[PDB]
Amino acid sequence: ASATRVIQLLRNWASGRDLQAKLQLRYQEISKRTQPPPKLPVGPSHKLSNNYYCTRDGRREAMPPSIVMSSQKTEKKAVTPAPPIKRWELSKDQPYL
Amino acid sequence: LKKTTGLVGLAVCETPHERLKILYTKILDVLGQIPKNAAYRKYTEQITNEKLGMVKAEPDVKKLEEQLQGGQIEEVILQAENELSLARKMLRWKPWEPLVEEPPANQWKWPI
Amino acid sequence: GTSVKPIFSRDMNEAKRRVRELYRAWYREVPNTVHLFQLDISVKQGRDKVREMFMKNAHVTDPRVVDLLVIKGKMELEETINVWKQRTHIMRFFHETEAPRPTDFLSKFYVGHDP
Amino acid sequence: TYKFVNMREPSMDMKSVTDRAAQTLLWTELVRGLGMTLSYLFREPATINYPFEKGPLSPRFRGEHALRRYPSGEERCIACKLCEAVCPAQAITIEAEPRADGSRRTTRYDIDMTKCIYCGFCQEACPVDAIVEGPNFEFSTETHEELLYNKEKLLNNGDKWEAEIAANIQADYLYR
Amino acid sequence: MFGSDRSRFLEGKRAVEDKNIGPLVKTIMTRCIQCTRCIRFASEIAGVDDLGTTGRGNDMQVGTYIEKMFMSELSGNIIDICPVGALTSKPYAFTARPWETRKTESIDVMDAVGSNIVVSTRTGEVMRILPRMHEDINEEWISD
Amino acid sequence: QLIAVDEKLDITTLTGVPEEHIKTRKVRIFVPARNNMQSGVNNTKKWKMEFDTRERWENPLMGWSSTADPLSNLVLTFSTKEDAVAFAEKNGWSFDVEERKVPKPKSKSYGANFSWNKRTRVSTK
Amino acid sequence: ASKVKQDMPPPGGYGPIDYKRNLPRRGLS
Amino acid sequence: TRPTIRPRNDVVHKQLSAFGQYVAEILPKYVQQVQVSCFNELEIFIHPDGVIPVLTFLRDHTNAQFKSLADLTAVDVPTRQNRFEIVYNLLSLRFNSRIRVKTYTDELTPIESSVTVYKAANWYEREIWDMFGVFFANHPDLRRILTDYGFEGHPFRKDFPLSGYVELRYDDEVKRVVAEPVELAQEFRKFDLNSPWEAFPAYRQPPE
Amino acid sequence: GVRTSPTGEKVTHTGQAYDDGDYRRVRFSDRQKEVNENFAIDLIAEQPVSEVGSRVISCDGGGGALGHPRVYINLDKETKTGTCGYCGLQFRQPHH
Amino acid sequence: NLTLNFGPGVLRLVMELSGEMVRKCDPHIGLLHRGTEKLIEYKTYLQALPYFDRLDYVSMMCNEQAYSLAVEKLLNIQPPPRAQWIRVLFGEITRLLNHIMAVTTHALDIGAMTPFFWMFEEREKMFEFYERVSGARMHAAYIRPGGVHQDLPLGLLDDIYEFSKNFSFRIDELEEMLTNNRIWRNRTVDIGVVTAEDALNYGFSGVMLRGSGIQWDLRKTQPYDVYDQVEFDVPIGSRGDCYDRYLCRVEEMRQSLRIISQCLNKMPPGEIKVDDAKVSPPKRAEMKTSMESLIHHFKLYTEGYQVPPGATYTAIEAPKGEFGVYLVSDGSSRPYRCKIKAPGFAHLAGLDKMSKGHMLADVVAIIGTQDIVFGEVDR
Ligand code: SF4
Ligand code: SF4
Ligand code: SF4
Ligand code: SF4
Ligand SMILES: [Mg+2]
Ligand SMILES: [Zn+2]
Repeated sequence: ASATRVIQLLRNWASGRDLQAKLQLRYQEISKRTQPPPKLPVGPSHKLSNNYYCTRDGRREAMPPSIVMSSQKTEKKAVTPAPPIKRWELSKDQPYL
Repeated sequence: LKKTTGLVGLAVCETPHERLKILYTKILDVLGQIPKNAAYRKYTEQITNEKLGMVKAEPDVKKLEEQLQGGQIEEVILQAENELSLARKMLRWKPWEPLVEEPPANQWKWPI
Repeated sequence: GTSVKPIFSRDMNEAKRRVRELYRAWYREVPNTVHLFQLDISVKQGRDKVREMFMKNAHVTDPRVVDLLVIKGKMELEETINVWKQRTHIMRFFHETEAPRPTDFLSKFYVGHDP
Repeated sequence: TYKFVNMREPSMDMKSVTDRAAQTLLWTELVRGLGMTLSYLFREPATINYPFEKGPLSPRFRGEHALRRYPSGEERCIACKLCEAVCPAQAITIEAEPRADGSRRTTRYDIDMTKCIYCGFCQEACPVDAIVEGPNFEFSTETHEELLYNKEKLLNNGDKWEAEIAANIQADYLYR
Repeated sequence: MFGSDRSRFLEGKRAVEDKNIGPLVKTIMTRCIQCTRCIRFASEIAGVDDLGTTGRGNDMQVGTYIEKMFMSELSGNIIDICPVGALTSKPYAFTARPWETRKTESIDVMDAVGSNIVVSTRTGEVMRILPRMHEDINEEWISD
Repeated sequence: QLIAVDEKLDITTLTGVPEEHIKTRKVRIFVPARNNMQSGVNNTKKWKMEFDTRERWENPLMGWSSTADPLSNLVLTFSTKEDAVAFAEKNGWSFDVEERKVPKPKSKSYGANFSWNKRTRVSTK
Repeated sequence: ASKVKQDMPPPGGYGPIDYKRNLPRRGLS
Repeated sequence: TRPTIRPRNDVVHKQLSAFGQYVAEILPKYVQQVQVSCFNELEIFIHPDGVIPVLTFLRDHTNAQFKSLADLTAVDVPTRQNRFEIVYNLLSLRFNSRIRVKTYTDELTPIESSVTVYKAANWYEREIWDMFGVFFANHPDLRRILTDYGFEGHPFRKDFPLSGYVELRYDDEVKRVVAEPVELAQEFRKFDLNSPWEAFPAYRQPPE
Repeated sequence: GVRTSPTGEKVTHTGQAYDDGDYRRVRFSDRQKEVNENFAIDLIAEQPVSEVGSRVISCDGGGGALGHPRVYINLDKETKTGTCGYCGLQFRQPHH
Repeated sequence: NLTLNFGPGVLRLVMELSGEMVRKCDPHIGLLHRGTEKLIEYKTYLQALPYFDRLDYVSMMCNEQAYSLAVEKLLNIQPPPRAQWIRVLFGEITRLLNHIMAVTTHALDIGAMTPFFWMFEEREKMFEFYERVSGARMHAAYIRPGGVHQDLPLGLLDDIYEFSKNFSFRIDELEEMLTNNRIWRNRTVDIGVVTAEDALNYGFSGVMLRGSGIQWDLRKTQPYDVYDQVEFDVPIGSRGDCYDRYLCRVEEMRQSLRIISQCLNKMPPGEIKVDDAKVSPPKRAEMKTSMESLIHHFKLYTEGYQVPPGATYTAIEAPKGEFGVYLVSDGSSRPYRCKIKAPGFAHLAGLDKMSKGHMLADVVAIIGTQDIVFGEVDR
């Protein structure tokens, strides 16, 4: 920014940080508003052969939900919907604030 | 002894082994009144017997917490209380009986 | 057969009793509402409107429908007690701003294609 | 992994207790906040001088609609009614009939600017780049009626903005 | 529903000149898929042998081979049977889209046959008339 | 525990529909006819219930189409005729029901085109 | 012919981004 | 299965099927059906009288303990004799799982309120009563939550018109906001987007 | 080619103009009627007819991806000139 | 014990006061009920997508992501990896916008009002990123059920990096003005305390859970896009008061910066929408040169894509908590039912419990810490 040295020192002392190191106003370091043309590569199903649609069509692979225990129609260990979650680790980067 | 278990409103339980044993014994006693053929009785008896056998064979707390796969033993006592209350409610309800009635012809038919 | 689960009333007598209690409550509340909302109507007009709205549903012969209507009326009365509505909500019952639609054949023939 | 935000136990020795008492009695943190505000006072404000300075935009900006036309001068719209069918707010009304020379052209093309949500579906469903969402945004109105655009108004908008509309389309059409 | 979603056809397409068969059926033969459905309808249902296939191979065309108007009391039905936009309704051209229109099932009264019809309207205005299936009265066709 | 009452169902007074939109409307229960421009038959499987058409006029400003009745755009889908009829009776709407029309079986033979003596001989193919 | 050109990070990636809380002590007993 | 097709997980499917069988074994009095979707989502269809028991089980059993009630909603299917379908979505944090419980009801049959089981259901239940007209018995306070005061009808039913029956404006003769029969300057254009030539043979229905 | 109504208004390119008896004309008093001066039909009628020496000619409206979908036009009929469906430009084989 | 109606985001609140304490507090909603769930049934899936931006207008791309995930699950398709990374990068950016809004609005309601401007400058910069990619500052409609609508402009990643390397100082200044302030602490500490069991039973989600000591986060337990491929920490409270939730939101802002850095560093090449022209529209050049592409573009933009019949419940970790959609499809191109679960509904339901035995001025603080936006509450 266009600030005098004395004002800069005053701001740095009052805030406690180096303001000019990380300013909040954008300057010439931003990218230009005019850019070269892009190319945008095609996807994976742009082959000229071995690309029949019946082999890569997700919608028709959907099926009606499977039915277990329809009312109209041994140890036997007890089960759970899923294994119990494992305990989280204590973030060995900054465990406490 | 640890302090501030971390969950707000959950107090630290001193001597959790005795509380767990008492709760499991009461759960088994309540389950004893359910008919034998009921699946609830056998499943809950198996679970409670496994938990009691694991809690009686480990004097430590941290190792017991790791073995129980529930963690934070106080909430394990809380779940034991919840299971006891559910067992009493279930003895009241008697859900081992056959189905109340079949649904209408196309009640669960989708689409339309 | 045709067995159904009740709501509040087992037969028509209990539903009639609940209708009577709801009517008592509305009749008692009409003057308080008129004074509090600063309506331009009189207490006689409000009581007549309550009577008309009650008699609008006089052909219902199903206890479940009757006590569901009673539940709705109780909810609306509770809405009126706590001044949750405003003057406009109360006055929407009178249609003072809508033109009076005719009834005879000739007038309906003249105005438009509406049967 | 997880962190604790409020699991710090304050020290109970004499020095820390005295420091906390001094903070309580002399308001050190209040002075620190005052100093932060004062430091923020002495830096350049972020205000721009509207309307002489305008905020930055991009070629993809959606603004007031317009109807373009071919370099020969014929309107691009062919009354395919795709934009009308894709409009989420049903803000587009189209009526068409064969022209004098048999060309497929519209007789009515209305956009209700008070119903439009400026989602850009119309300009991306168009197969001939006829309807575009222009870059103008300063088109406020004193009455409700003038916000109900018809074909003449949209064609006038296209003729008025065609320069920068075509510039933006040229700049952005490789991403579409 | 049954085809693919992309094309590997890297050559140039063909184009055939349009035919003129009267002021009822607008003809754009570049869209023809050569299913020979209109030919069969004209030969059997209408009893008129005006339509036919001239040429061989890829450049085989459907038409009359001469400047002739396909005129019959059942001429318009070839619009409905034609699966593509090769044969379309000339008075209805460029007027509406199928999803816009509302369908009302009604009865035709121009003759004593009483063929069932579907009036296709749009914003309180009749757009077109279509035949409606009834195996005992008009099958699936209506008169011009 | 069970009332076991014997009466027809009627929820007319609970739906909140205005009285002029109950005793004046005339619903239609029908299987929609196949669109003659297409050979697909997937749109003629379920029953449709729809209300009668009412007045539409041109807007004095901008020429749009205006409708004074709320039920004009309403359409309902039912699996069978009985369900739609039951719904119409329960809501207290007078209904007109039309039996579903299915194309009759037709015998088609390739051999007939090249007939020795019958008139089914094709002039060209 | 022309080569693929879209938005990608520069070779070697971007520089470190600071996110930790930085609350210093001015300093006085 | 190329990268354009969503990958399929079989372990979660097996676990959900096993737990569905386990639940249906424990409560044979109420559960009428159990289903597992192709994208690993377990749903349980039960009798209306089993709302309070089954939910309580799923909240309190040591093996289920579905503690959280994520959502509670209703679905209107007018072609059914039992018009409304009530859906409960439960999340179990201990086992990191989700379950769905489905129930049926009609206009006049009440459904026991589950405020005692889950407190979060409270407002949800009101919402249902506001939008569909399903009455919940033993509710702490059941009233409209979303519609205007005095609103007649339940908007989310399939037979309710999209634009409603009345519209609001301001009248200067009475100097207040009044309600009139609805009249639209432009009518909502209805589009027949549905097409013939069915797309999914796997869901084809018998021709009865 | 903007014409003038017998009353005095300008006629739109769609031929719309309120007649003498229409009350809606009052909406234009103390205001103006928005009319586009450039008529598409007149602007396209003055384009020269392109002369190509091929039976089938391709048109995409100019600009490639910025035009209309590419179509093919047959020029066998020597009576008239092939017209593009989208753009409206005309093509013709070199007669004589 | 007098009753008073705080009448007309915008909210109506009927409460009984016994002197200074609050006895009962009943919130009346419906003032922003427009009937989104009914209007959705009359639109195709693409036409119904923009409603979710209006749902929670402080966090828009998150709602777009939730709806897109639900439709993808119903369709049995998956987006390309680059689309998922863009979704994740944008989701993190949106989270920052939501947390800035919530914290600054809470402080302004308390009375600070300076960090509001300080951080709305950064919010304006974020709007630009939203604007550059989709042409809209707020209602973007960028994320589609096939991926994203368009690829990034060639100068977007550099600008995002330049902006995101100076945000830590903004967060530090906010903490300097708020975290250690004795007035702020007295306003927030031990206010609206909720226990873990009550928070679980009352249907709370997000910070309201994490503030009470519950270790739950949908991005960690049930990752959806590329989350299982990014490392970040989950702040956990210890008291359940407003101060703990404020600290959790600040730490979530910092972790969002961390995830943004990771996403910028690990951007893959490729396409941005699924290469299935029966679901995602083809490119304009393909549409204008290929017949199948033109047919598919026509059918997708007129009728839409048919979703196989079925019902799903898809939930994501939106900045306000668990945001879910229950979508029921009958096999057509229009959804049969779209129920929306917003955490604000349950939070405002539990407001009455959380404001027991508190002053009148404490209700404003509790409402602010609930992070309530009535668009999602009323729907
Ligand atoms: S921007 Fe969207 S709402 Fe506006 S006219 Fe275009 S499609 Fe319709
Ligand atoms: S999509 Fe384009 S060409 Fe088609 S009607 Fe709309 S503006 Fe005209
Ligand atoms: S019916 Fe149509 S597509 Fe078939 S041959 Fe005749 S013109 Fe061609
Ligand atoms: S609508 Fe059908 S006939 Fe017409 S151009 Fe498209 S594919 Fe060909
Ligand atoms: Mg045809
Ligand atoms: Zn052209």
